[PDB]
Amino acid sequence: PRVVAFLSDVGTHDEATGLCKGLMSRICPGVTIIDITHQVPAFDVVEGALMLEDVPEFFPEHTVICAYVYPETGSGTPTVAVRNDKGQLLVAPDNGLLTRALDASGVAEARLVTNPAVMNHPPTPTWYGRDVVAACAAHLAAGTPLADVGPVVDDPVRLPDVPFTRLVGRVARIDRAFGNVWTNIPSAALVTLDATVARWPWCTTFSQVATTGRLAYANSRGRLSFALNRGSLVAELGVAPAPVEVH
Amino acid sequence: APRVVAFLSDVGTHDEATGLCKGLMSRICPGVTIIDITHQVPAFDVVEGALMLEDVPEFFPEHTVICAYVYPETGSGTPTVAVRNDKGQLLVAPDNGLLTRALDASGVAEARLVTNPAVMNHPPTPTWYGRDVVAACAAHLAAGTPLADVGPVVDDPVRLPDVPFTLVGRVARIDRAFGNVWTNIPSAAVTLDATVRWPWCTTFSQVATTGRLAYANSRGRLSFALNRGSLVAELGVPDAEVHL
Amino acid sequence: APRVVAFLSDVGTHDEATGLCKGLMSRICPGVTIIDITHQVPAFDVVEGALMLEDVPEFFPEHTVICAYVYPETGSGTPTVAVRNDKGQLLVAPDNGLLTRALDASGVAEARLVTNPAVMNHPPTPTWYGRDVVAACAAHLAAGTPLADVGPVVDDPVRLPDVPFTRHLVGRVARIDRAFGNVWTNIPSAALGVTLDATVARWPWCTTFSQVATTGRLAYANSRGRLSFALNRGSLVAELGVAPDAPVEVHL
Amino acid sequence: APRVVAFLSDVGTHDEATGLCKGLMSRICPGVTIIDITHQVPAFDVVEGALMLEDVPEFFPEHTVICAYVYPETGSGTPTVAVRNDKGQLLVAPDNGLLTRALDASGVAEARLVTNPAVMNHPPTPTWYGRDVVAACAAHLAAGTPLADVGPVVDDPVRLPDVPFTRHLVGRVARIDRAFGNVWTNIPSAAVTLDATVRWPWCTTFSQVATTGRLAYANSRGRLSFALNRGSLVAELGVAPDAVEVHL
Amino acid sequence: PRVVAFLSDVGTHDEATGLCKGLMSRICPGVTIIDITHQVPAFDVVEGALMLEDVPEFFPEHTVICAYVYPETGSGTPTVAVRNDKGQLLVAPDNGLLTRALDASGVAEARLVTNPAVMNHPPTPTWYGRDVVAACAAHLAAGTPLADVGPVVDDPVRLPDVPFTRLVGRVARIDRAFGNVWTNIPSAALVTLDATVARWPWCTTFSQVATTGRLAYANSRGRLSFALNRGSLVAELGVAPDAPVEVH
Amino acid sequence: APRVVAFLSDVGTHDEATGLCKGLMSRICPGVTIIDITHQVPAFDVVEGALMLEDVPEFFPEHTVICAYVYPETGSGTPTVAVRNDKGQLLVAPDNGLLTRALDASGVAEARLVTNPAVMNHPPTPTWYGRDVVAACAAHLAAGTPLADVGPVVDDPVRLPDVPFTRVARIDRAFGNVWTNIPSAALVTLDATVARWPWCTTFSQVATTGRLAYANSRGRLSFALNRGSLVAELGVAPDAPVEVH
Ligand SMILES: Nc1ccnc2c1ncn2[C@@H]1O[C@H](CO)[C@@H](O)[C@H]1O
Ligand SMILES: Nc1ccnc2c1ncn2[C@@H]1O[C@H](CO)[C@@H](O)[C@H]1O
Ligand SMILES: Nc1ccnc2c1ncn2[C@@H]1O[C@H](CO)[C@@H](O)[C@H]1O
Ligand SMILES: Nc1ccnc2c1ncn2[C@@H]1O[C@H](CO)[C@@H](O)[C@H]1O
Ligand SMILES: Nc1ccnc2c1ncn2[C@@H]1O[C@H](CO)[C@@H](O)[C@H]1O
Ligand SMILES: Nc1ccnc2c1ncn2[C@@H]1O[C@H](CO)[C@@H](O)[C@H]1O
Repeated sequence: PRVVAFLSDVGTHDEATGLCKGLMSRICPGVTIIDITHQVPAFDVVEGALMLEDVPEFFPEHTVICAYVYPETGSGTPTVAVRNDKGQLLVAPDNGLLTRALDASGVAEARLVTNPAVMNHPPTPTWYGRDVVAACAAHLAAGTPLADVGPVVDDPVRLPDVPFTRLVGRVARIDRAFGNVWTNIPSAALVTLDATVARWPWCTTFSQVATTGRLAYANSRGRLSFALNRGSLVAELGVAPAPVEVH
Repeated sequence: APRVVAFLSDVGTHDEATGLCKGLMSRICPGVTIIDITHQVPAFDVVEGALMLEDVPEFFPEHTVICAYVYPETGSGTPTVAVRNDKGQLLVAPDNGLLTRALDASGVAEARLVTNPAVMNHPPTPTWYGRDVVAACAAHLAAGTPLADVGPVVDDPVRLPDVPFTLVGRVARIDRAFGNVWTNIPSAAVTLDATVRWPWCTTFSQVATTGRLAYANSRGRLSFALNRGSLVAELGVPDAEVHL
Repeated sequence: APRVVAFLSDVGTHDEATGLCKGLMSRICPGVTIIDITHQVPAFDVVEGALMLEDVPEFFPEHTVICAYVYPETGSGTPTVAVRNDKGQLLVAPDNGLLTRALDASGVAEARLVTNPAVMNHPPTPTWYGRDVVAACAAHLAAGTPLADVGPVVDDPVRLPDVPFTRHLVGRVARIDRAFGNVWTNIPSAALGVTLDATVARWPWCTTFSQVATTGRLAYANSRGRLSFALNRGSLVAELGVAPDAPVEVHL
Repeated sequence: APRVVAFLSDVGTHDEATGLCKGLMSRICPGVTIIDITHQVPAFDVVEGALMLEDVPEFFPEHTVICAYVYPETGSGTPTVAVRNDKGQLLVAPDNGLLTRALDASGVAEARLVTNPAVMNHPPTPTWYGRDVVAACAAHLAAGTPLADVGPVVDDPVRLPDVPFTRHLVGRVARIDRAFGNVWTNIPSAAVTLDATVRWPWCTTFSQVATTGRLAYANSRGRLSFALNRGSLVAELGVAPDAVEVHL
Repeated sequence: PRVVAFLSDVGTHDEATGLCKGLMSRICPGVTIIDITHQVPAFDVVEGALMLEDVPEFFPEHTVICAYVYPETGSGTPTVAVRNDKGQLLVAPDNGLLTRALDASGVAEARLVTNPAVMNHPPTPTWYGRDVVAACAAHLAAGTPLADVGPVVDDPVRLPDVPFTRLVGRVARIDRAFGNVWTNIPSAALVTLDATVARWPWCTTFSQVATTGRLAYANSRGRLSFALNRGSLVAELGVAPDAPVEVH
Repeated sequence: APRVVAFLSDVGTHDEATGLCKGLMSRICPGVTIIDITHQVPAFDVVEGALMLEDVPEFFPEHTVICAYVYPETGSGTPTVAVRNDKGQLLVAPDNGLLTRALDASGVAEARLVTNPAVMNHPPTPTWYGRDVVAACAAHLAAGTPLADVGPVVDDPVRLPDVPFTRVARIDRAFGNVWTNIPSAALVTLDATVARWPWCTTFSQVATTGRLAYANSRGRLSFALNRGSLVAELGVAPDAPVEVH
């Protein structure tokens, strides 16, 4: 069975995610479920799409990426299942949540989830995430052919992007464990930096500047980022996922 | 072959404790699968955990042990109980009623008190029976230890009381991720005149953004919500009538 | 076959990062079991993580890799160390002392520095060695890569210092039970020897919480054997406003 | 000379209690006229009494004391307040907001707390301040005791909150005419047929529609109301107070 | 000032009757208002007419009888004011409510109430009872000449009667405090009675028969009545007003 | 000059009868003030009315006539009695004991039987002596007719019996409060059968819906629920047993 990677905005504070996992193990006995996160802010599709970008790279090809942020649950908004160029399967509401992950790994095939046999038979309109997305992810992980899921659709719904302009960018995400600030400006779109978020030393890593000192760097994904060594730059500057311009 | 262990407690995820319980389980039952239901039950809150455990029997396989401990009585006269339900799933929890709703949903086919040291973690620490009795017994059962080896038959596990609806009810739980409000009134008991006009909806998106709505939640109980908003935040509303 | 990987970090659960580490581990070691110890270690806090890792060797099987990273030194001269203990468990962590208490509890039978690129994630990102060195090495070891292939022998992993308790008994609040508000000290209960006169009042010495009235104060030996103070069904930290490293005196 | 005393409470008419209050008043103020407004306020229901007291200032002379007590706080820290309004009428009630609507209609020219024992019934029984403070003070004021002798100035009497109507028009059934079954809302009529949730013909009076027929109108106070001609709309629709949307 | 005797179907459960009394005291300071009753069943003109029959006899000549049961309020149905042979004044809607009272005391003069000066200047169509009937009763009690009220009308509107026939009649009213049954058959139209409502002992008063025993008598008004001694005959027999009664 | 007439009966307010009595009184005594005590006494219930009349003498002026009639004996050998008490108030009622508690509280200074037709309503209807004897006599006395003109001296008005407490009288029907015949001075918490009852100054010293024990306005031990009906909760009716442990 495929490994199921699991993301949602439902949380860990009660039984709901656990019930989804139990349903998956019911459908696919012996399945491995790795949580990516369930702390996506409520209704926040863009945040989840950002969190899912690298998931295809760092998971095996024998994977189902199960993700649901679904304020459209129980409406005309269907669930989409996708095979990418890596050969991984992806299941999510067709509201664009898979946008960045699909840009990174490609769309080799995409169908709408309409076959009741891959659903949890009484799909509750308020919890399609469990009864359609999770159940379909488990059925696919068990080896159900993607073609059985429903009709081909040309392209999954896609989120829009306001890229950086040559430089002017934006704070895309904040490292909430540490206070580090990430931008959408790729570092290759270039030692010190004059930037508005002041002179920022360009560093390999955090510890090349004194403790509490400011620093600029390329994060794990390759995008320009700002930080304080052993400190929270967000806390100091009060910045929220804002501006950014490299002079 | 080993059962899947479903794991609930009020101990948390902020340090090693739950991880140590899981390591102990894997020591007792190598190759065991442990699915967390949640460990964010508010401290000492048995009723909250019982509410969270109600649907767990339905949505887990029959080859399951439900390991749950909310145990302010740990290291006292209050024993640990192990149960086989009508689905054939095993359940392990302190005999303080925490299994009440789960047992109402799935039945009591057999129940024994956990007294045999061979299913315990030999130096059971009085302050952490949850690990040394409940978790160790759940792992031994998952490994295939017969329930009869666990200790003496007891007629009924201790049960929590309920104040049902009369329509008058209470807010049973709040969806803490979203702010949705759940009641104990079954929907089987269009608009609603209610004290907490609410449009009766299939789902959240049948009303404008920030709009109020009434519906039947996943479990079938009347619930109130704001579309893409927190009704709890708006109304400041658990334990807090539908006019006909 | 594969070892169980026990996983600790200060990176969190609020986004994809820990999940990406787990996916990398499953890529390196298919069919691996990953048990989270915790990922809520306060940022940069090596001492807190070392305290959290002390009992991990005892309560995990011998066929285990303990993968832990709290790494404000990531991408610097500070290497990653891999250790075999007397229980035969493997441990992988930055060589900044994070493994100190775990190693005191289970011993150092062998320790090497992680320098071989074949056990790393080939483009190791300097800001995330925790993923690209620590996690990848933990997965390769769990898959059965010999520890000797990891790099050069080093005599002793870097060790954290300790300020133990003294007899006048004066120690400190080591940790606080953040779920419950219970207060833990570094004073072993066996140093004591029913009620306690202590500065943190008279504290009844109890087997467990429920031997005192609800909201009542109590003293006891916690799961690890160290003197602890609590309120029955209450938060002693909340009542007394105590935070970790605060002084504690046991009057004799 | 003496003021007319208008008398409201939730104590009832089924036994001697209201009569004993009236006797006490006549003891304090011989020759006083006591007109009952009502004593059938539902028990502990301050909001209902405040609604019932709104028009009382308009339809009584200026030489009046409005004596009202709904007092689940009797014998506690909750004092009794005495008020002079812009009409020059006096008002006596527990300072729990019961005078809210009456005061909004007639104004607060002066307000003091009743603390002087000389205007009280000397052994004030904690369970019946309504008699021993409110009624006795109303009688002493009706006899001509200066309001300033009653106790200390207080800036504003305690006031009940209101959830008014909103233009989307959504309001509530404020009161029901319990003699007839007519339904009153908080929507002023100043805010022909009506599309409403509770088609309603808009009428001058009840008899412009067939017997048992539905009708919408502006009641005596000017607020939108619904009724059945020679019938109980409450009985037909099962509507209770605090339950109205007017579609425009 | 005249004594005002006050009857309506509005009730005592809220402020309405009290507001009418306050209006009367505004118009006529120092006026005495005696309630006859305000528990007339809603819209029930016949019941009120029955209740008003003896009112002229048992009140002084210096009286205004103010009565309103007014489902026709705010319509073409005016208010009538009457002087009877006793010299008492009467004010009521011209829908027949004064029928029995007028049969007992006579019509010496009757006018329609049309002069705005005896009305409450903004007469609310839904509450003429207050703004016309009560205000006119108060103005008359203050000494306003009846001729100022409006135009002479020959006869007030009168209710019809289905009298008893030689003997057969009906249950006219039930004593709702006690369960006693009253008929329209005068006792002088007749020791024991064979009657359908059984042999009924003919008694001076209730206590001439055993407790719970049946009895026949002439009530205070002189009409044949049936009762149970210390019991409710209505409760036993389930009889409601208008039900036939036959004396054999 | 005329006395205030305080008026109690079991006849009711649902029709004209009480109003006709008041009109008769105003005919006899012009300018008289009539204060209703109550007319909702349960039918034929003399004991209930006697309980309701106990405090009436205290809280009314001395220049008063207390007119009360609960009269299932109307038009029989049972006469009407008129009384002057030690406060100097006059009282008129059927001589069936209805004045018992009021007289115990205020005393009997003089008592006569009402037999003089000049203080009656000349055609006294046997079924309504309450109007034609009791009310008319109350009005004539209020007008200043000497009590001695009313009829013959009688030594003691008929008196109701009492079963006192030994070492539930009424229920507050507006609120559900329970009153006993045990004086509070025959005594912080109470062990009682009607549970531990907190002894309170007033209702609001206990949580909403909470039980409480106290001394009512008259000084007798009483039980209540704060903002609730204790009668409704416990289904207790008057005369039911109570014991203080
Ligand atoms: N009040 C709400 C409004 C809109 N969506 C909600 C609400 N509550 C829960 N949800 C959504 O329901 C989904 C369940 O499939 C979750 O992904 C969540 O985003
Ligand atoms: N201060 C405390 C008082 C009562 N129970 C506690 C306390 N701290 C931890 N516990 C309980 O100990 C249990 C360990 O088995 C936990 O389930 C938890 O509820
Ligand atoms: N701003 C920062 C300063 C120092 N260390 C950081 C910072 N942000 C993340 N880290 C560290 O990077 C490590 C990644 O291997 C994490 O363990 C974390 O402690
Ligand atoms: N059981 C009760 C609880 C609270 N208030 C009460 C209770 N019984 C009577 N009262 C109040 O006492 C007041 C007497 O001043 C009345 O207005 C009434 O509202
Ligand atoms: N719904 C109604 C229909 C007809 N008459 C009414 C209605 N409500 C009140 N009234 C009448 O209005 C009169 C007010 O003058 C009252 O006498 C009463 O009978
Ligand atoms: N059916 C009845 C039996 C006995 N007494 C009655 C009955 N009906 C009325 N009465 C009494 O007649 C009295 C009139 O004086 C009232 O006080 C009342 O108690």
